[PDB]
Amino acid sequence: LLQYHYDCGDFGMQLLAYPTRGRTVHFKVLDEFGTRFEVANCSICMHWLNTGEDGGLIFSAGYEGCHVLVKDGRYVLRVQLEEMLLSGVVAASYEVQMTCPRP
Amino acid sequence: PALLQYHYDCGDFGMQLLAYPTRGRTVHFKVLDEFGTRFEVANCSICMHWLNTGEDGGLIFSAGYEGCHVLVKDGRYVLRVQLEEMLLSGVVAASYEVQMTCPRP
Ligand SMILES: *[C@@H]1O[C@H](CO)[C@@H](O)[C@H](O)[C@H]1NC(C)=O
Ligand SMILES: *[C@@H]1O[C@H](CO)[C@@H](O)[C@H](O)[C@H]1NC(C)=O
Ligand SMILES: [Zn+2]
Ligand SMILES: [Zn+2]
Ligand SMILES: [Zn+2]
Ligand SMILES: [Zn+2]
Ligand SMILES: [Zn+2]
Ligand SMILES: [Zn+2]
Ligand SMILES: [Zn+2]
Ligand SMILES: [Zn+2]
Ligand SMILES: [Zn+2]
Repeated sequence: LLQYHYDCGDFGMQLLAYPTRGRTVHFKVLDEFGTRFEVANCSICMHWLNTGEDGGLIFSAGYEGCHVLVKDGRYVLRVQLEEMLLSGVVAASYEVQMTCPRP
Repeated sequence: PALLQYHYDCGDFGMQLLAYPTRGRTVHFKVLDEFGTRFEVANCSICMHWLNTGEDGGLIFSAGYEGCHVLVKDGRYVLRVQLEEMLLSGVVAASYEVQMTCPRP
């Protein structure tokens, strides 16, 4: 159902999500112990949430952020997407693993 | 007519971006990341960027060198900023892109 796409850059990674009409998405970052971290506007962790000129939600994460790990020579970040109805119910949950090369 | 006067200064722990809008206009600052995303600037002490209006009409955007949007490129702190010259109604009269590099090349 949910459409999403992520890009690797030089200093960070970007995840674009386009939820169904009249739905919304909740972002949580996952550490290796399953904790879910809410993304906030002003924080030390070098991750952000924004809404584009279209209905899409942009998640930015710097490679040197909090929960970005190095595993087998690649930056890896796990993010959970909560597609949600206007009543507040979770319609679906998606887990995405963002992999990006590194020296 | 896009004649906004602005300049940036490099300091010891951060840099300052000064804009002097004319005719009762104001400026909103947005940081640009490498993916073209725009982050509007609000007071955030943990990200080390602040907004001020001097005793004169100038609008000040301060950014600490170790702030979260700030990158190191060729041994220099680099921040790419969009200036939105705005009327008090909220409309953007003009947009300027400035790349703040410190220390100066
Ligand atoms: C950041 O703040 C803006 C307005 O200041 C708000 O619209 C947005 O939802 C906030 N982002 C969050 C809470 O993740
Ligand atoms: C924002 O931060 C600056 C610098 O610390 C301060 O002068 C100002 O009062 C703060 N609040 C605003 C602009 O609302
Ligand atoms: Zn892409
Ligand atoms: Zn591609
Ligand atoms: Zn939630
Ligand atoms: Zn993070
Ligand atoms: Zn100056
Ligand atoms: Zn000094
Ligand atoms: Zn604005
Ligand atoms: Zn910020
Ligand atoms: Zn704008």
